[PDB]
Amino acid sequence: MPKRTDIKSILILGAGPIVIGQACEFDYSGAQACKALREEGYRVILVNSNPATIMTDPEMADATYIEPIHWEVVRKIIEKERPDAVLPTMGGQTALNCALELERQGVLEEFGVTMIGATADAIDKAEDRRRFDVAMKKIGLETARSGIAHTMEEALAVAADVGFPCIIRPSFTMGGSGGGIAYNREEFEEICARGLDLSPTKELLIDESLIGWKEYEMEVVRDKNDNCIIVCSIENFDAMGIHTGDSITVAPAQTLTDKEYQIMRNASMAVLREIGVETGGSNVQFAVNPKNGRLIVIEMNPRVSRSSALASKATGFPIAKVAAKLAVGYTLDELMNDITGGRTPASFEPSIDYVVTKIPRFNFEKFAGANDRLTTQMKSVGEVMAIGRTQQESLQKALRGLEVGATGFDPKVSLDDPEALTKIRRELKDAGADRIWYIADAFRAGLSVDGVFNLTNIDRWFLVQIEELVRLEEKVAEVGITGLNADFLRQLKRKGFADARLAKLAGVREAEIRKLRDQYDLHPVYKRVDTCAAEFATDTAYMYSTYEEECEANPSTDREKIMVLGGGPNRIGQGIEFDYCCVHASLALREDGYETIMVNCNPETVSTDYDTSDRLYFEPVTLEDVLEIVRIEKPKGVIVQYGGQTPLKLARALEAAGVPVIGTSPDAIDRAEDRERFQHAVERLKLKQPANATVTAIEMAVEKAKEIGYPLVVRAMEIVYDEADLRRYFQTAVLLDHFLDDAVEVDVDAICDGEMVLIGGIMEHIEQAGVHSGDSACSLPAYTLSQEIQDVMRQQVQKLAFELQVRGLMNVQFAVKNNEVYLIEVNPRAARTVPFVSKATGVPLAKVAARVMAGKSLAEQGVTKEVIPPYYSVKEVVLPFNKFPGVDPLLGPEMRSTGEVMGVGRTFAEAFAKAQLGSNSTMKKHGRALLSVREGDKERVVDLAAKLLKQGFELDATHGTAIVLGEAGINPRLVNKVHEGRPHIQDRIKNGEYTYIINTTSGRRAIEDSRVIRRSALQYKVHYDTTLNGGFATAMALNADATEKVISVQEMHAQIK
Amino acid sequence: IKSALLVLEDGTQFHGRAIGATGSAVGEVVFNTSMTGYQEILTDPSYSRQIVTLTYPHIGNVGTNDADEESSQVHAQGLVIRDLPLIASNFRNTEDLSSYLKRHNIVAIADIDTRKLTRLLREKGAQNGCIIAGDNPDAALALEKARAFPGLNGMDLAKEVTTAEAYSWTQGSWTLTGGLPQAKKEDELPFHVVAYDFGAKRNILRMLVDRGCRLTIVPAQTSAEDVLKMNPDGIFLSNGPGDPAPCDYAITAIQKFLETDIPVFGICLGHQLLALASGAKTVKMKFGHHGGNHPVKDVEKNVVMITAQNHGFAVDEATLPANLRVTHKSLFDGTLQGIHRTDKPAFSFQGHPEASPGPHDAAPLFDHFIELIEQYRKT
Ligand SMILES: Nc1ncnc2c1ncn2[C@@H]1O[C@H](COP(=O)(O)OP(=O)(O)O)[C@@H](O)[C@H]1O
Ligand SMILES: Nc1ncnc2c1ncn2[C@@H]1O[C@H](COP(=O)(O)OP(=O)(O)O)[C@@H](O)[C@H]1O
Ligand SMILES: NC(=O)CC[C@H](N)C(=O)O
Ligand SMILES: NC(=O)CC[C@H](N)C(=O)O
Ligand SMILES: CC[N+](CC)(CC)CC
Ligand SMILES: NCCC[C@H](N)C(=O)O
Ligand SMILES: [Cl-]
Ligand SMILES: [Cl-]
Ligand SMILES: [Cl-]
Ligand SMILES: [Cl-]
Ligand SMILES: [Cl-]
Ligand SMILES: [Cl-]
Ligand SMILES: [Cl-]
Ligand SMILES: [K+]
Ligand SMILES: [K+]
Ligand SMILES: [K+]
Ligand SMILES: [K+]
Ligand SMILES: [K+]
Ligand SMILES: [K+]
Ligand SMILES: [K+]
Ligand SMILES: [Mn+2]
Ligand SMILES: [Mn+2]
Ligand SMILES: [Mn+2]
Ligand SMILES: [Mn+2]
Repeated sequence: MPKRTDIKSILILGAGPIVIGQACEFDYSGAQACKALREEGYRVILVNSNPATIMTDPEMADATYIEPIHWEVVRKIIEKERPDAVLPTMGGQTALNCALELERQGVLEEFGVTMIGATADAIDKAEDRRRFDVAMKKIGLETARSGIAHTMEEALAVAADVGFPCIIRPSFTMGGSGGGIAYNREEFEEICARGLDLSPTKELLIDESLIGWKEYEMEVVRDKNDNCIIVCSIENFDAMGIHTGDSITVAPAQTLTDKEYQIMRNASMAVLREIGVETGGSNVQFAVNPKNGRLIVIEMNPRVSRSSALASKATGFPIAKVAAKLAVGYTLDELMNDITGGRTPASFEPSIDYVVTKIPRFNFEKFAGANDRLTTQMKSVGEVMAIGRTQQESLQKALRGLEVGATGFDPKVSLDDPEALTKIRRELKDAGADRIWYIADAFRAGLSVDGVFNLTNIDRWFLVQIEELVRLEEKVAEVGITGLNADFLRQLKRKGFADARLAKLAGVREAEIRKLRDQYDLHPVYKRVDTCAAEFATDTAYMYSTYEEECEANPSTDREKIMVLGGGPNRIGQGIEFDYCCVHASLALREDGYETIMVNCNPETVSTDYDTSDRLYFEPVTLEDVLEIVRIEKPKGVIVQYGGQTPLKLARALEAAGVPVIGTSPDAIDRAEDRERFQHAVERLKLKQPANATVTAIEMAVEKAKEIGYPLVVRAMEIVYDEADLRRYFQTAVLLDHFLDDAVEVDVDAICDGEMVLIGGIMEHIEQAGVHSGDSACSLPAYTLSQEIQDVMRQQVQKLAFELQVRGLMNVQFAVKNNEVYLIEVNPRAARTVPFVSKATGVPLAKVAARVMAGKSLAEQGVTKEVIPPYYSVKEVVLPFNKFPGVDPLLGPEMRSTGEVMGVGRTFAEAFAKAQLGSNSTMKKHGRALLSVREGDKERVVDLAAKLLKQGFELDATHGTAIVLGEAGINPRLVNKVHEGRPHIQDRIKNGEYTYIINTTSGRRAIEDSRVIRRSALQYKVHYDTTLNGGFATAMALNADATEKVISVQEMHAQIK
Repeated sequence: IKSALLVLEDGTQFHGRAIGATGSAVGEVVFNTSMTGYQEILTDPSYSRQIVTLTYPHIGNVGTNDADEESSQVHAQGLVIRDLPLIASNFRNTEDLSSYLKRHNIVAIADIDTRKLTRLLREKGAQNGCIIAGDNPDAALALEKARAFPGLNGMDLAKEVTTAEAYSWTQGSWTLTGGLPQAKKEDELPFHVVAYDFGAKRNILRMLVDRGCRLTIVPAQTSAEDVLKMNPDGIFLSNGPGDPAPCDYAITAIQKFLETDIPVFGICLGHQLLALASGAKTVKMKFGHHGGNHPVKDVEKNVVMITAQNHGFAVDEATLPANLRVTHKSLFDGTLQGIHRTDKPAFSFQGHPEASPGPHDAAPLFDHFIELIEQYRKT
């Protein structure tokens, strides 16, 4: 019952790099599991390739491994650390799968490592779809009609029995990875092939469609004494057929009677018991036929999840924390409920006096040719959460915290468009990421609730509320600001209406609506999350805004407050990296004695965990929301630089409205951000910048272009090669810039206190300029750049720090061409590389800079010298192309990566190898390599082929490339391009002839025609490089062994002079 | 405009909208944390003279239906909620909440800060209040009624809800598939139990039938004598409203039964009674136990149950005779939850093993009762 004496140490398996379907939720959880076991006197060991995690912070565990999440690598960690046990439930699918490999491979036996939390058998019973379904039969629960398939022939037989549309779900995957809905044999085939090969057990479960039934989820927790609680119930707004991760969802369940709810609850418990989870959490999913309440079990996830994280945030009950303790012997009765100050046990079922709404965040615009319809395979990249006293309020708040520019139900379609109803109809019937908005528009257009129900399958309980908000909006447009009397305004505010939305409808500035509320004494009150619906007092300040009577904010008078603005939902280019920064600002300043206040609404991160700050306002990061909090807190300062774009874009307005923004001023930021302003600064300082112009018309371009010279960077960024190439753009299609061809891109992170400049880290990217820094692998220290060249950069950054008056963090991007340093851009705020630099350099840049912003000089901190670690640190990214097959998996000036990994080695090659393997690369040290490069790479490709031949690779080459090789004495086996004959490249890729592919291209046309090589390599899991630099890096890594040695972060850090 | 107002004894006012019948309502105000089961809650007799406040904001999402009636009528004096949904959305729904309330002539108010209300109740304790729904509700007058309210302490409400005449009950539990079963014949039910109606919930009955019990429901004031004359396999003491203490007739009978070897099991009030009858004292709670997420530990087995609560009074364990053993305890506050007599086949539980609404976690409680009965039928 109490803690376990047989277990002294514990290995916790991290989730790895951020990917669609497996995100920030795992850092929140992993961090919680570390925290919980460390509080209990346990030795904490963990592995996480993702450096941008709070869970990999050195002080969070005893032995922290930022190494590739590979069984062989872990094995080396086991060996070395000798863990008594291993906890595999805190790191998504990656941890479950790793744990089972290690089992399978006998590593657990070898080292007497005990599996805690969930057993290998429990895990399999849940993950093996065949096994799960049999399990249901055993406990008398119902599942839809389905069939297993291990082959395509097996699969069609199943498709024939269940009929179309059918749902496909691979075993051993989650987030809908590898699955989908098939409407015809064609889509059946494509999805089945993808699922078959992506499944770790090569099996698919194919089911009859329950499309449109209601979708529910329950978060369950169980202890060794068999005590069992339901932590949260969740009702999906989007019906069965749209993955829960890509659906709008609410807590608690809303349309089930108590009798149904108990059936569901009981089933949930039976599932856990049957599967075999006795010491921890699990999520159970169901489908309910709205017509007769028929309950169908769908699946269960034997670990923490994106729902468990949302559940924790929603209820205030910290699932992961509790589950960790429970894996070491604790029981629920013995654990205390955190937010009720421990006066109540953890053995209870939370009760919420409010409505929690989650809305997925998408990035379809980044992947233009991708199918943008929502399905069973997740496609969202982040999520927003909001709390309201009513569903309406909860929903609009969430819409306004989405960071999509919405202020609520903003219209997508105009009322005077004759085909408006057709577009609306299509959007409702076959949902895209904008459905929510189309729903309101249908009501604006006269469609009835029933009409909408019929098309969407969205419960009328929700539909009616949206319809009501529309009618209210109609009224505001009619009465104007004049009709906005105190009573009506209050009513609208209580429904969630944003001032901006009201201003728009009424035809006034939002500021005028805001002023109007003050007039009427209409400000929101803040209520607290307490897990028990106010039954018990709380000593925690976890709040949400609402238009009610009593306020529970009760802001201290006693202290000095610093507010930290988060970035809202994650999106591409706006990741966990900013959240790490935010967290760091709060942890540092609090430790420093300041009272910290976090403003954020992302349910997946550590920033929204109540232990992270003194006060947490779980709110939309908007001007309105923030202003109301400042109004009552009167903090000393507000940090706007750490949360990414979101807060950044509010700085000027905040300052204008009287907010004490500390650190680099909003004008300074804008000075940098401003193309005009900037180009001036660069000259003033006499720094080099690419040739640029600002054209309005085409023909002004051609000219100006002729003048700047091609290639040109057209700021949806493209690189136009020639004149003919520009119209091409122009048409299909303003900043014009000279593209720096064959240039080395560099990222420099620094701190400026007005007194000095601290160089955080100089990072040399592997991919050249033209490949977004966010998608580039990079090295620290620089692996090819000269001390001399770097000293130049160093000085150039210092010059810019002072000039812009940076106070805190800054990032500067350079390009080195022909031993000459050019300025790409200055980002006077925290950049996404910070956590990487912090980890490589052991210096907590976000903490230092926070202090600096708050008033402690660098001098004052004892942070004056630049740190060059003894080892090499390499960062590599993970790209979501596999989630959008129709997209060309090719690098470019636009960022598309979701996450990152870190590799540490004694040599760049070792570090690069570790980065590569951690990024899930399928590269091998044998086989055949395919070389198909462009002109500009032909010469340089010779050396690359030499290398590969030297590593034992055989070579294949496309015509032109073979020509040049041949001319240098290397004779690759020639391969035909698809138009050339058979077999061609695609047949070879498909047929497994290659273990490695190097394919570089240039030109819109060229790219377009070579697409098959890249799509093919991706589809068939062949490691590929789209840049010669990447090639060379990969070639070097071949001489390294990523499994040879391991090192802890602590060890890394101690090794520093 | 359909105004409603709620005023507490201390003058605290709550202005909102009328969702039920036009009129006034007065009673002791309570808050129930239950997210589902409002109907069951409404119709539970234990709520007699109480103004029920629900913490979960949206109340009436699934409308209403007859199977979800825990009694012949709505016993709550009033209903206080934050939000009345625009529609009821559930296949089991036979009537939206507003209509149903109006139908049962219940004064109800929505649109008020229920969480403010809850915290007041928690910190200062139970308070009487009044709701006025209608044209220009007079707050002074609501204050007046709320002040005039006599209070539930010392009030015997059991005699108020009890059945005039005694009846038989032979119907079991509802099923998704079958719904509410037809009433069974008597030669089907193996045992015969006499249940004292102190404001009994339909569920406990059904749950008794379920376990082979044919029931004879007798008026609250039934004498032991005419009871002992029915040759009862067992004797059941139902849940019910108000102070148990002022129930002399019950304590007397029960004491008589306890001179016997007939098995006795009581729930909620029954439980209190049984304790009083055994020489135990009852106390009025600051705010009570009203929710469906209450952790209760079975001290014997060291296990926890999630349970349905609904009581404003409790048994002081520090006054427990030595013949009464502590079987269960609340994990929330340490309050007494179950007792067994060391000398007789008598046990009782504070919470609601029958649930409806709520977790099924304490159902096994019925079992021990049945065991005892089988055993009694042995000797
Ligand atoms: N029979 C079905 N008909 C329609 N949609 C279904 C069916 N079974 C599952 N789904 C949908 O598929 C999604 C993914 O299925 P699930 O079993 O949860 O897999 P994963 O483990 O990948 O998350 C669900 O969230 C649900 O909307
Ligand atoms: N003049 C240029 N020459 C070459 N590459 C460039 C040039 N300008 C930008 N790039 C490339 O495009 C990427 C994005 O450019 P940047 O100005 O930093 O845009 P963002 O606002 O997205 O950071 C850079 O990281 C670099 O790879
Ligand atoms: N809102 C607050 O300041 C909390 C006060 C107090 N502990 C309560 O639970 O009511
Ligand atoms: N450099 C390249 O990628 C060559 C083009 C390509 N192989 C084609 O089929 O057109
Ligand atoms: C979802 C994460 N992966 C499977 C567990 C695929 C990227 C890691 C290999
Ligand atoms: N750092 C980007 C990922 C590298 C990928 N293999 C490519 O070269 O396209
Ligand atoms: Cl592995
Ligand atoms: Cl997966
Ligand atoms: Cl059906
Ligand atoms: Cl796609
Ligand atoms: Cl009005
Ligand atoms: Cl950045
Ligand atoms: Cl109110
Ligand atoms: K062990
Ligand atoms: K599963
Ligand atoms: K089945
Ligand atoms: K769904
Ligand atoms: K789920
Ligand atoms: K680059
Ligand atoms: K009100
Ligand atoms: Mn799953
Ligand atoms: Mn799922
Ligand atoms: Mn940039
Ligand atoms: Mn930028």
